[PDB]
Amino acid sequence: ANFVSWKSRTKYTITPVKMRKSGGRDHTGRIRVHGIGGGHKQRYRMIDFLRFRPEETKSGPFEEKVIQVRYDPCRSADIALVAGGSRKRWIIATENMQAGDTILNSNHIGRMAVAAREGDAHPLGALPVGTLINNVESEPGRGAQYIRAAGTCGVLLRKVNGTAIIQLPSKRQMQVLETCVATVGRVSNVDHNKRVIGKAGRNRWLGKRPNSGRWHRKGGWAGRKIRPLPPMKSYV
Amino acid sequence: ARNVVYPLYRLGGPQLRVFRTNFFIQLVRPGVAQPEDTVQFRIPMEMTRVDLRNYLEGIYNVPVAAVRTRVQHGSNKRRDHRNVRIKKPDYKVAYVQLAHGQTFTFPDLFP
Amino acid sequence: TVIVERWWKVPLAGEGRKPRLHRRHRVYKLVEDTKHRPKENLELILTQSVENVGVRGDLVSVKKSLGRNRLLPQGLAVYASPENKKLFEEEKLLR
Amino acid sequence: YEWGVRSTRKSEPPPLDRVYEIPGLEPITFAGKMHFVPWLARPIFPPWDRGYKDPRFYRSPPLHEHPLYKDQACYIFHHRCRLLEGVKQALWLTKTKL
Amino acid sequence: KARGNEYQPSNIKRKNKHGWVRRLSTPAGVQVILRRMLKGRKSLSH
Amino acid sequence: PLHKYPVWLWKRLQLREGICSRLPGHYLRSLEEERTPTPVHYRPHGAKFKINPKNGQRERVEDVPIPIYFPPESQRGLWGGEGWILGQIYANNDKLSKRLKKVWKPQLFEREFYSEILDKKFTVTVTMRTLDLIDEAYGLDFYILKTPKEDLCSKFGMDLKRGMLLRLARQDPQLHPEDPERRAAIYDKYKEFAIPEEEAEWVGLTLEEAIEKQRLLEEKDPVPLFKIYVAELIQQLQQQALS
Amino acid sequence: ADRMSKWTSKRGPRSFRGRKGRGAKGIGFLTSGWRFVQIKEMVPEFVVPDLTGFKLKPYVSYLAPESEETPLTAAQLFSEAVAPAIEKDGFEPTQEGKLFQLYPRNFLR
RNA sequence: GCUAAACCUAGCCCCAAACCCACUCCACCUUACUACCAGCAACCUUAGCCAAACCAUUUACAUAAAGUAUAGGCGAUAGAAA
RNA sequence: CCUUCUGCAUAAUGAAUUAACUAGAAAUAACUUUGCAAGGAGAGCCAAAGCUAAGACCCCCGAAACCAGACGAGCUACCUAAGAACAGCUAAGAGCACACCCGUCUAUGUAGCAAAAUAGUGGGAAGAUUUAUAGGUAGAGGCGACAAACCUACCGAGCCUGGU
RNA sequence: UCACACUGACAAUUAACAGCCCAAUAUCUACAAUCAACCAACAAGUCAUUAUUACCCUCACUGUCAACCCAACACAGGCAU
Ligand SMILES: [Mg+2]
Ligand SMILES: [Mg+2]
Ligand SMILES: [Mg+2]
Ligand SMILES: [Mg+2]
Ligand SMILES: [Mg+2]
Ligand SMILES: [Mg+2]
Ligand SMILES: [Mg+2]
Ligand SMILES: [Mg+2]
Ligand SMILES: [Mg+2]
Ligand SMILES: [Mg+2]
Ligand SMILES: [Mg+2]
Ligand SMILES: [Mg+2]
Ligand SMILES: [Mg+2]
Ligand SMILES: [Mg+2]
Ligand SMILES: [Mg+2]
Ligand SMILES: [Mg+2]
Ligand SMILES: [Mg+2]
Ligand SMILES: [Mg+2]
Ligand SMILES: [Mg+2]
Repeated sequence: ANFVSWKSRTKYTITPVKMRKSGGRDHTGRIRVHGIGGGHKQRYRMIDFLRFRPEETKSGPFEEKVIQVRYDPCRSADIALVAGGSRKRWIIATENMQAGDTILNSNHIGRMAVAAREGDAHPLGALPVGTLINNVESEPGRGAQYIRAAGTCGVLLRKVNGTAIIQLPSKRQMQVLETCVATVGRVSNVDHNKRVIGKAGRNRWLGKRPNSGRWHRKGGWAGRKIRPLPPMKSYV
Repeated sequence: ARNVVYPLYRLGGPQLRVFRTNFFIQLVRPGVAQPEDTVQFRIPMEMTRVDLRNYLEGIYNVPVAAVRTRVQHGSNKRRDHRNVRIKKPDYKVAYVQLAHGQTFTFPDLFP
Repeated sequence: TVIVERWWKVPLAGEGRKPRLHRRHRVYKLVEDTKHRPKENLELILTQSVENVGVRGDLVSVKKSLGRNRLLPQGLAVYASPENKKLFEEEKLLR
Repeated sequence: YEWGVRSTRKSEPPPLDRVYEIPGLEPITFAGKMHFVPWLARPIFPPWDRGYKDPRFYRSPPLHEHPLYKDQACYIFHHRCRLLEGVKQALWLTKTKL
Repeated sequence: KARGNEYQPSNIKRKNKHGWVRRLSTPAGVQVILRRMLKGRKSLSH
Repeated sequence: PLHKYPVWLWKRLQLREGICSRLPGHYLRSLEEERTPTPVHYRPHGAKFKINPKNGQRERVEDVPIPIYFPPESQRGLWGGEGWILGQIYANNDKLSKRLKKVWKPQLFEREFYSEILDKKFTVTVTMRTLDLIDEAYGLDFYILKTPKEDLCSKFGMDLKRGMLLRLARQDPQLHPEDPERRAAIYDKYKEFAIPEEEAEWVGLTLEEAIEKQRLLEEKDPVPLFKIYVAELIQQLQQQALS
Repeated sequence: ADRMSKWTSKRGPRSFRGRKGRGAKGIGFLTSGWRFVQIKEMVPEFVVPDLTGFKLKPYVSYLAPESEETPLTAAQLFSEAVAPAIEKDGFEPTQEGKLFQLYPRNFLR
C-alpha cells in the first residue's frame, strides 16, 4: 500500500510543482470518491492565499504590482502572479486586473471608509457598507478560504461591534472578525458557468471519469426541499 | 585470497598485503585461433583483473600489459536417473596479452 | 471496574486444578457496576483553613473529586491514616 | 497556510519508555545486543561523530560557523538571474543612460 | 481470443511479489517459509 | 513416538536448563509462585458452601476468575485490576433470543500524582478503581509497595515499585542536601518491606529482562591464557623453591 | 521460471544483471557520471619473496622417517618460549594501536 | 515362445526407556546465497460443519464415585466435585 | 448378470480382460455352557436365585458449501510516474485508407494447428485510442462508460491448509 | 536408433553497447511542444543553478552463443522499439 502524497514542499516555491494525480485513491488503495481519474497532466503552482504577510524585516503596509495573468488548471478561476518588494507570490486574480496594475496591501483599520479599488485589500473595518468581496478568512491570520472560485463574490451586510457579517455567495450569513483581511471585487474568469463543454473529450481531459451504470432508484431525498436560510454561524 | 574475509579500508589505512595465496589459475589452448601474443587463463570466481595482473607480475614475472576477462556458463542440460539437472562449475576466462612482442606459442604435449 | 456475572455455571474442577472454560461460559451478564452507585465521602485531615469546609486540624468528609484535585495534590490535606492521626492528636493536645 | 504536510515530513519518533522517568536506576535496554529487539526498553544512544574526515561522506558546518560569514546580505548576480522588470532594472542598478 | 497464455514472464515482478524480503516483511511469508521448511522443500522462495 | 516430558513443562525445562538456571532464587521463586489475584469483574463467594436453593442440601462452590485481557495501554499505565472483558450477552437477557458478543472497556482518565520516595510528578492514565484503591491504601507509594505483582497487572507500576525498593535499600540522596531530617522522616515512614538491594534489583523484571541482566552481569572479556600460564609458572617456581 | 537454478548474474534483466554480480570483491567506488576510481590501497598486493637459493622442493623423498603428530597449541608454544620467563626469576595487553592485530582480522591470510 | 508374473533389502508403523539437532572455507534479510555508510515493526472471545429429521438455545476437541447431583425452545446433548 | 422395481437381453443403472487393494466395527437388554451360591465378583457393583464371563447384531464411494489463515492486478477492470505508436489522399473528439486495437457474417473443426484457430467480407486508426516498465485497489471483498460482467483456462462470487 | 535437433568430452561470448552513481549548509526553476520564425489556441504543459566547506586515490563488476519467449509439443495462437 505504497501511497506518498506529492504535497512535499516546505519552502514556498514559485515554479510549477509536479502534481501527481490520485484518481480517487487513498493511502490504502481503495476508491472512496467516484468520478476522478484519467486526465491530462498538470503542474500545481503554490498559491499564496494569505494576502497580508510582510516580508523579512518588514511590518508596515507595502504596495504591489501585476506582471501577468495566467490560467490555473487546478481550479476554475485564473491566477495572476504579483511581485511585492524583494519577492514574488502567486495569488488569485480579480476581475478587470490587467498587467501592470497597482495593488495596495494594508492592515490599518482607518477611522472612516477607504475607497478600495478592484484589486487591493483592506480589513473589513475600513470597507464601505455593501461591497462585493472575496477570499474571506475564517480567523485573524488564518488564510483565505471562503469565496475563491470564478465569479463568486460576497457582499458586505453590516458591522456589529468588532465583528462583521459577510453574505456568502450561497445566501448564507457568516460573522467574521473585523481585524481579518479580505480582498474586494469579484474573482476573474467571468462567464464560466456558461462555458459549454461540447463533448466528453474535454470532460475526460479535466479528469472526471463517467458516472456509474447502476440505475439508482430515486428515494425520498430526490424530491425538492424548499428549506429556509440557515442560522448565522459566527467564529467568536 | 579466495573465501577469506577482506579488511575494511577506511581512508588512512595501510596497503592491503596478501600473504599465502589461496586461489589458483591454469592456462589452456585457444580453440578459436587467437593472435600471436594473447594467453588464455581460467580465472576463478573470486578474482578480478588487476588482482590476476599483480599475481602474475609477482610470481611468474610475465610482462603483463592488457587483460580482458569474462564469465563462462557451464552447460546444465544433463539429467540423471532421478531427472535432476547437473549444473557444471562456472569458471571465469581471461585473455592476457604479453608486451615487448614476446610471442608465446602454445607447446604441444603428449607427442 | 464493571461487576459482571457468568452464565451456565461452572462444573467445578477439583481443588488444585484449573477449570477448562468454554464459549458457553464466555457469555457473561452485567449485574452491577462501580458507577451509578451512591458515592462515598472519604475522610481527609486538612492542614490549613480553606473556606468553611474544614478547620485546621479538624477532619471532615470532603468529596472525592475536590479531595483529589485541590486538597491532596496541593498538600492541603492528608489521608485518614492511623500514622498521622496520633501526631495530629498530640499536636491538638499540645495546643 | 503552513506548507509541509505531516505525512511528508519526518515521522515523529515514538514516545520514550516510561522506565527512564524513574530517578534513577539502570533501565535494562537492548544495548548489550547488536540488533533490534521488540521486548525490553529502548536506549538513548549518544550523537556519534566520525573521527577522520571522508571526502565521500563529509558533512559541512551550519551557516552560523564560517570563515567570512557577514551580516550584510549581499545580492549576487549570475547568468541564471532572470530579471523581472527588464532594462530599467539594469539601468537603475548600473546608473547609466540608455 | 487465445486465453491459453495467462503467464507473462518477468523477473522483476516475480522477485517483488514472491520475494524473500517481501515474505519476511510480514508474518505471512514467515509462516509460509516455516511451513515449506517443515515440509522439506528444496526451494523456499523465488 | 511420545514425548519424555509434557507440553506444559517445556517452560520449566528451559528455565532449569542453562542461562535461566544461573538466575537468582528469589526471582525464580516469585516467577514460579503464580498466585490467584483479587476478584474484580465478579463478586466472590463468602464461604465454600452456600446451600443451593430448590434442594435443601449443601454443595461446595468456587469462584472462577475472568480470563480478562491486558492491552499495551494497561501495561504502559497504572491500572488497578480491571481490563478488557471480551464476553457475550443475549438480546433481552434471555437465552431464547439471539447470542451476540461484547467487548467491555474500562474508564480511563489522566490525573497527576506525587511520590515522596522518588520526588517526581507523573502523568499516568489512572482509572476509578485505581484511585479508589490508592485512597484506601493512603498514599500512592504505600499502594504500590503493598500490591504484589500479579494483582498489579502492569509494567510501569512494577518498575516504579522496583525503583522505590532500590531507593529504600541504597538510601541514596533523594532530596539533595539541605534536607536531612525530611529525608530521614520519609525513609522511616516506610520502615516496612525494606527489601535488600541484591533482591530489589530483580523485582518486576520479565524473563527476557532477567536473561539480559544475567548476560550483562557475567559478561566481561575472556582472560588471556598467557596470564594463566604465567601464574602456573610462578606457582611451579614457588613449589620448587619450597622443596 | 525454475526454482532450483541458483540465482546468479544470468537471470535478471539489464538492471538486475548490472547491480548483481559474482563474489569477486570490489576494488574501489563509483562517483560522478559513471567514473569508477581505483584505490591502490584496496588493490591486493601479493608479497612474493625471492626463491633464489631455496633448497626445498614441493615433493618429499621416501627415505624420510615417520614421526607422530604433535598438535601445536598455546601450552607448547609457551613451554618452548620459556627461557626468558625463567631467566627473569614480551606481552601486549591492548593491541588497538597495532598494525597486525590478532583478534580483529585486519590482515589477509 | 514373444510380450509378460516369482523372488528381501531398503524402509516403515505400534510401544518401553531417555528430554533431541543446530560454526570445513565464505554469503544469508537489498533482487537470501550480494564485503564496504545517517531510522514505524507482536502482546485481540476462534469460527463453522454436524446433531436436535429444519434451526434461530445448545453441541466434547489409573479405576470407582457416575453417567449421580445439575444445565438444557428442561431435548437433542453436556457434565463434575466431596 | 446386479437392482431401483407388481416387472428387464429388453430399446432401464453399471461393465474389454488379468493383477492386487476395496466395502458391517461398539451399547442397554437377551442366547450361552463354564466357577460359586443367599451370596456373587481381585475394594467400588448386583441381589424375593443371582453374580462373574468367552462367543454373537450394527459398511464403502458419491454433492451443492461456509468458517480463520496465507496468493493473487505478470491475462482481465480501475488508478499512479516516466516513454513509444499512428504512411498517404481530400480538408472539426472531419472522411477514406498503411502499420496497429476490436471481431457483425460466410465455410472448415469441435480430441481441431488452437481447452476459442484459419481466408475474405468488417468498425476505429490525431484520440474518451493502442502499447513497453514498475507500483497500488482481493472474497463478510476489489473493480465496473452496469456485462450483477471480470479478479491466472469452470466466479450469482477462486484457489490450498484444518474443521471434510 | 519420414529418415540420419539423442548421449559422454571439447570452448566460444572478452566492452568501448546499458547499467553498477553523484557529500553536505541554505537560495534561485512564470513567458510550452507542435521545422517555432507569422497566425492560431486549450487538454495550461516532458529536460536548467548559486557562495562556501572537503576532495587532484582513476578504467574494476554484470550479458555479450544459438534455430531462443509465453500456450502440455518442433503448435496456422500473442509480442514493443
Ligand atoms: Mg450525471
Ligand atoms: Mg443511469
Ligand atoms: Mg476427584
Ligand atoms: Mg441438523
Ligand atoms: Mg453381486
Ligand atoms: Mg417403472
Ligand atoms: Mg439388443
Ligand atoms: Mg440393457
Ligand atoms: Mg439408477
Ligand atoms: Mg435411471
Ligand atoms: Mg455403456
Ligand atoms: Mg454465503
Ligand atoms: Mg495492471
Ligand atoms: Mg476521426
Ligand atoms: Mg474511419
Ligand atoms: Mg441491467
Ligand atoms: Mg466430501
Ligand atoms: Mg547477439
Ligand atoms: Mg494450449
